[PDB]
Amino acid sequence: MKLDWEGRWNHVKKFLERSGPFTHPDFEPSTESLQFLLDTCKVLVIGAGGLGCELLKNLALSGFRQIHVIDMDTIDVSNLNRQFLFRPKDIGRPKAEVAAEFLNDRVPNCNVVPHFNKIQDFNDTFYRQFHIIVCGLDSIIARRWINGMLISLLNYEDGVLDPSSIVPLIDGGTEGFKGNARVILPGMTACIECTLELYPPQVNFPMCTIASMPRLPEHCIEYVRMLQWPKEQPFGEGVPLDGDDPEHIQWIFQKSLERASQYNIRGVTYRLTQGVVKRIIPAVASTNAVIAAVCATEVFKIATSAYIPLNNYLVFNDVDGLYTYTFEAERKENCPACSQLPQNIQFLQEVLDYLTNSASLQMKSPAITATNRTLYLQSVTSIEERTRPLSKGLVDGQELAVADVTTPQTVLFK
Amino acid sequence: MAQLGKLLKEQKYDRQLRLWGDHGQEALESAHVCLINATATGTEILKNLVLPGIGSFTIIDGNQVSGEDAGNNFFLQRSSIGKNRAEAAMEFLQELNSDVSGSFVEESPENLLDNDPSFFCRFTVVVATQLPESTSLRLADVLWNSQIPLLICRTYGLVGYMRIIIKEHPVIESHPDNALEDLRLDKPFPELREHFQSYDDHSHTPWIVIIAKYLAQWYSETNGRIPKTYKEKEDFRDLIRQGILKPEDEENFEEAIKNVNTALNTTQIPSSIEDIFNDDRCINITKQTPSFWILARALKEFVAKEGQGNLPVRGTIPDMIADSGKYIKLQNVYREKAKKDAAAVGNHVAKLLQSIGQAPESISEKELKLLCSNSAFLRVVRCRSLAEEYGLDTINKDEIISSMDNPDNEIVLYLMLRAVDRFHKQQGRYPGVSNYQVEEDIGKLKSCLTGFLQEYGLSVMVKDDYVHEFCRYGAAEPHTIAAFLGGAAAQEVIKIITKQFVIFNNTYIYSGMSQTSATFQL
Amino acid sequence: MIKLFSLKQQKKE
Ligand SMILES: [Zn+2]
Repeated sequence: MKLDWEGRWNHVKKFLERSGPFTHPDFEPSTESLQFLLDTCKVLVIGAGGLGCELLKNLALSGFRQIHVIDMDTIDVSNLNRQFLFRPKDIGRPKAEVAAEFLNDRVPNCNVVPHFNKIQDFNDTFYRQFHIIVCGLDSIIARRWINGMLISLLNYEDGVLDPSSIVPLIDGGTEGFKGNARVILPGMTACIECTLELYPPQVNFPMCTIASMPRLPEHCIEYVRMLQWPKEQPFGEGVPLDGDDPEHIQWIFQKSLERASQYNIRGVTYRLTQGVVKRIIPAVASTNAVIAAVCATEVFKIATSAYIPLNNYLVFNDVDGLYTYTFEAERKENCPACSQLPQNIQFLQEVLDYLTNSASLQMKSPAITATNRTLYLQSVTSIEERTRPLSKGLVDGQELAVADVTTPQTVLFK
Repeated sequence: MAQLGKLLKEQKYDRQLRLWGDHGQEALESAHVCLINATATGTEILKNLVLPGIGSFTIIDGNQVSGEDAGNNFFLQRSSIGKNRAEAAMEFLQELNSDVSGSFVEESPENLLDNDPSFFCRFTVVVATQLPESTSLRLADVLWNSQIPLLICRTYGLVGYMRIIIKEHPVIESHPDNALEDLRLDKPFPELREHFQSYDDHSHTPWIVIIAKYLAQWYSETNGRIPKTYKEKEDFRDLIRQGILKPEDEENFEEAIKNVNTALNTTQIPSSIEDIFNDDRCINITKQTPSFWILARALKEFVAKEGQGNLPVRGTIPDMIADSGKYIKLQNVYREKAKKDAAAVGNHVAKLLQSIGQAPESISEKELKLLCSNSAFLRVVRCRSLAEEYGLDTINKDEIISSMDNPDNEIVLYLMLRAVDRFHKQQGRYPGVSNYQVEEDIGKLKSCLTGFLQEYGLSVMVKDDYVHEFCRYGAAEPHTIAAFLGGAAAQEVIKIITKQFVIFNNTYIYSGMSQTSATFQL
Repeated sequence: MIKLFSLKQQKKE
């Protein structure tokens, strides 16, 4: 037997071997594009959770074979209602590893290579190896980080972008019966940093409310988790709250009801306690399937130039009937991440606050360094202290350099 | 393992239990879904139903697994080639969840229609995929006459087609996204005026109270109740901002300023609710009147009597920075009122059960609580029959014609499907399946198109590019397009089973080409 | 999009 049985790729070939009226301008039919897909196109899937499993199936059945997966998580029982590449026996094993295992077994000659890592563990060298990158993660930080990484791979010769250095980034997200998908062509279209409004950071209750004006069950649970557990140390000095530890949640649940009684707040339940502690986002298989399908279809289009790619940002909502909405996000010219020209601040804790509390730069814990000397940092307890003196050594044109956990890049601002 | 399975499920389905609850999970686990033709579209849809724990399923497929079958299906394999597709698919789908019971029948739907038509009576819902026109219409009739919910799904090239058929689907828990709060600032209830009057700390008062404060003031001068957003609503915003003085109060008053655009909001019966009230099934009761309409009616009665024109107070209110004691007392005023109106609604439900002798409490107290909470969100969907869509005089040609105003509306895709099916009738095969038959099939396809259109007196202009593109598809069932349709279709089935959320009414057409879609009432 | 993009169907450097 040969690798590919009769008619195996019949459902894919038709879009590569036939000319068409809606084809991509640079598209030419060929009985050799499928080969590039099977033999050389390298695709990296960021995330083995939710979209990840769906994404590996999609690419595999679309003719991709050189696929890599990155994930730092272990299989959890709650993954099982939608992460179909894992079974109860797999609970505890690395998702990345199990995803490749299952995929390689189900799709005959696929070659999914796993990586029990977080995306921050790798550098340029690792990512340049890929033609396309599909991210199906859930944290905004990761999305921004990988967004910065690909931007960094860009090579401009005299202000003339080198197309070969562009690594398309397909990004997808889900939330219950809502989801989003988007195509980012680093240096050509809107990047993640260009549309921060589209990525509203998760809820983070205000201190005053949590510590002195609780009104909702969630505030109580939050208080116990964020203040009482650190103060008291229920399970021993240094013992960190383990959101998955049954005993820890029962503890949090009891102290929560305690605070709720004192303020006559109803609703503290074990389920709600788990929700808050783990900052759980409801999820189902169907919504992940829909969004991963849009994303994979776009990865396919970008690889074979079969059709022009999603302009750039699609939204899906399944609540009242269903619909998809697509629009073109605009590349912001004043972009901190993808613009080519350094930022222009016009003014120490004046910039650290500006770089944090702003909306254009929602940096989380920026480390500011003057031309050639660390001014402030935060990554070192002495740095955050010794250097802390925030307390009002620069001039006019000086080129400052910020650094956050949000990007692999050093945003140059003047 | 009885209880170690009870909690085993609780942890397994946690992410979804947070969407449709324990009741939704229950409805789901009691259902039996039927799937006709386990190709990519069907196993994709099925997997999305099996992962969340659908009670059971039965695949109906009389075909053998082809090479391209195993090439585009995650639930088939090389070794499956030559064997029965229904059987081969179940084995793999079954592996996804052991709390689900799989099953199949190595027959064709046509066959089961001739011998055992009642066979489909055993399912909660029937999902048919990749079915020819004749089998569909024939399948629709039986199921339509059997009151059995039907969802027809088809993947053709880069096109996803979905058609739902339910005579009537009444929903209480529609889960409205961003609904207006039922704050009653315009039509306060005694207890609410009382609570407000109790005022005259200041930096930590619920914005709702800061608004009512100025609402009583404003309403005492011009006596206008303020619909002019920017106009009576912007001056109102300014008026409120004035009362701060030296207050590092903004945060409090400012939040009052923000909601002024969403809270002066009137109180008022939603249009959708009027129609439910003024509907033949709400007005004319009988012993057969389903629980839903009895509850609908009781609600109508309430609006006449105790409601004084409006629906029962919801009971909930958004969070509002404010001292715990103030926030809670305010919330309780609404909860009390909500409980109060609910009881009233209960009293009406009783008086409707008696004048029908239907039963003493054929409606749990929990259902009543649900109905009142969602009184403003009730929805009702009635789907036409496939016959109505196909009939020469019943077909909604206006919808088609009007949509075709735009030559790229996704309704062209539906017209091409119809032409492809007619081509399959006339030629006994799909167009362009062979790289060799493409050029020649374009014309025969354009021919069947013209015929289909003239047969319905559809004076629309279908661009040649679409006939060419549909031939180019070669009847492919690309996995990623089947996956899209599969997620969409799957959730619509869950909506059917659970009666939660709102099902799309009639046809949904998805274009993988432009990543656009649309819904139509055909 | 001002300029159209096309992926080279060759291996990277
Ligand atoms: Zn940018």
